[PDB]
Amino acid sequence: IEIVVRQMMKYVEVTDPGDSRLLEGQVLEKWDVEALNERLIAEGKTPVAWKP
Amino acid sequence: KGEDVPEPSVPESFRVLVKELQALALDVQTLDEKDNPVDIFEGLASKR
Amino acid sequence: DVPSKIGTLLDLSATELEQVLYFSKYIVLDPKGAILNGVPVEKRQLLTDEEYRELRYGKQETYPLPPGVDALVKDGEEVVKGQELAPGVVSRLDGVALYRFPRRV
Amino acid sequence: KISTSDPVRQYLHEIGQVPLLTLEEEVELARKVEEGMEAIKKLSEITGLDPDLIREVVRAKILGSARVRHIPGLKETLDPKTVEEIDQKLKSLPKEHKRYLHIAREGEAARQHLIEANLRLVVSIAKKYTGRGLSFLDLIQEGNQGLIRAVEKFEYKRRFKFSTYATWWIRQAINRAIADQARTIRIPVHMVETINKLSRTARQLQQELGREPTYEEIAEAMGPGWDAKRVEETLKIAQEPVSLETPIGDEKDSFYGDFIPDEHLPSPVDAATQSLLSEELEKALSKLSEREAMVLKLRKGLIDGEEVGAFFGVTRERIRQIENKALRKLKYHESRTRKLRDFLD
Amino acid sequence: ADGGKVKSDVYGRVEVDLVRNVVRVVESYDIDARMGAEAIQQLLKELDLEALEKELLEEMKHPSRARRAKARKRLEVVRAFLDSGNRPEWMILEAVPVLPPDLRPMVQVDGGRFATSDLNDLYRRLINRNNRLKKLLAQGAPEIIIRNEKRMLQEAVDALLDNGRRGAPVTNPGSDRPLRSLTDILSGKQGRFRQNLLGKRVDYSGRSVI
Repeated sequence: IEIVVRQMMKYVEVTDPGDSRLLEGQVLEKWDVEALNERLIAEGKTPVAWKP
Repeated sequence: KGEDVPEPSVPESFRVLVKELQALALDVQTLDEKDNPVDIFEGLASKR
Repeated sequence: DVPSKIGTLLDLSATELEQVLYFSKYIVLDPKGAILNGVPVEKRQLLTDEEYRELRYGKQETYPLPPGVDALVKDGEEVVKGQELAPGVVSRLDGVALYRFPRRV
Repeated sequence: KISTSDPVRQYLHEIGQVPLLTLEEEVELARKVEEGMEAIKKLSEITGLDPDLIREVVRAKILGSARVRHIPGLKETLDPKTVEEIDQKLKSLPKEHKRYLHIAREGEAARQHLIEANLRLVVSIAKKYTGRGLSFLDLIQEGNQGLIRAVEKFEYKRRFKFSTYATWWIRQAINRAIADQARTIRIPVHMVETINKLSRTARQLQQELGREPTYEEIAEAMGPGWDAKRVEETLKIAQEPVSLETPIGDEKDSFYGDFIPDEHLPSPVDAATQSLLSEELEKALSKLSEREAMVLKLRKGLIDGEEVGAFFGVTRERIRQIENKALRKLKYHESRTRKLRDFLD
Repeated sequence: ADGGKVKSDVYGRVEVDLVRNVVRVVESYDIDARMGAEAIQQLLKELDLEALEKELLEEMKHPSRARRAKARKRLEVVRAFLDSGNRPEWMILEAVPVLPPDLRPMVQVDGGRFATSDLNDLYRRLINRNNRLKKLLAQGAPEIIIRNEKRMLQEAVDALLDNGRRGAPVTNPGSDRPLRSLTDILSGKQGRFRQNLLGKRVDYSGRSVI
């Protein structure tokens, strides 16, 4: 019941954009991806502020 | 003849789907590594 | 489809403009249209069958043809060929024909 | 919103706006429709441009621009240069000649209204050939296909009114439209009729006996060349095709289709046969003297299975000669090593 | 130009009367008025997403929540298009593909009885129409008939892609059953999909009491 559960949460809303406009609702980690390549590699951080 | 079984060809349900889908404006292509075609209906869809 | 993708991309009545222009002739003024319906050309706004007709063939096209024989027939010929009949002309015989529309006869 | 109420409303309005006078205006537009052809046939007698051209460039000048000649039909005619240059030749025509064009135009114009008017007449008839297999709007549609067809044929000089002349044509249209588009499978008009009588007699047959007639009774009643063989043959074609998809047995998820097997395909125990046949036949096909074997391998085998036109240039005698001896010599070495005995096929 | 389509100065309709030199001049102009998929197809062709995208970028972030809210659901789609996708002029139809033959059979049933899928008729439907459209456009036709047929042409085009969306057509009486449309065959709308995951049949399987 912990597996299936996280699959109910694997979704995060958007508010502070960069690539594509706000309220988008996207996979939690896919955002751990863009955020990670924007402040780590391709500088000029665009801290995507998401909501659980 | 006694040899392993040939790996699966494409599923008629699939194919029947792809064509049953193109039946509508839409277009369902299948891609490889690089976003470039792969021919599921082998040969047949080539014209004439 | 609920999200009208041709109604979204095209800021046309999401589901009512198309719905009224697709399956019939409730015409949308595509390119120009110089002339006015009191107002200039509605670049991307539609008009009625009746109003489109008022454009093409100009404002009026009425065919009030007379009754009896020697009646209105004399008020016509005498006041029809060339006479710039103003709006609301008063033909004088059976009842009162009403030439309520402009310039020529 | 729900069709037809509009398509009927669409002309009830226009018609309702211009119901052309029973005689006068029908005559008006009538006259102004013949002098059209007259004109055009004469223009052609001067322009050299085929009647089609003169007739096609006068329509595109009145009803629709380049747009009309581009989409409905591809670009054989240049939107600009072609049409414009054709009309350019009509203005160059002297007073006497430019005279007809001015007519040709107003005429086609006349053909417009006249047709638009009688669009109420269409639906009237159409209101009866309803149940057959043609949509109501469809019915109307092929119905107009006879009305505008009238416009070419009418002869205002012959005093008979128009409305009634269109009647025939119109009804003719709907009828062909019924014999053509009403079914999935096409049958000739000849058989079409041959089907009504064959169904019309069954009627008087249901009338008495009580026994839904044997193909003997119905055959008698009909007439001359009608044999019991025919009726059983003529009715199978009558019945309308059945849906490949239909609730089968205990109507549930089970779709009628899975019930029909396949054939073109070699069900495994057939492909498995080719691989043995083909590999074995070809094998024995290698222990033979090239010639006859090949010409008969390629004759029955290759193109299409005439001992004469058989071998290249040698006569029939050496054909049969090595034939029956080789073939048979073939049969008795195979019978030995029993490869082909067990009739694979 | 003679009696008819004759665009003059600001007024563009000329009727002739060779009686007395009366070059009639009714007053309408080049008011491009179109209806049907045409105007749509046109309106889409003349689009340049890059412009409308940036326009909404402004339209979005600044105006009040009101007209900026829609502006976003509007930019979302535009972007998808503008992305690595396929430029959005193709949402319209001017050429309908055609499902294969053996995938919509014309079978032998019980002697005279033939077997044919529910889509071959949703096609003949079209075909006939589309043609009919063409003949009448040649035949030379009054207006109220072109549209009316054009209309009917629309119907059928949906009716084949996907039925009941606007209305439910039916093989001539006997079966008030809808004709199996395309996506229908896709979604298994008539208890087909379910069955598809309700199973398929193994080649070397068996059963029996335990």
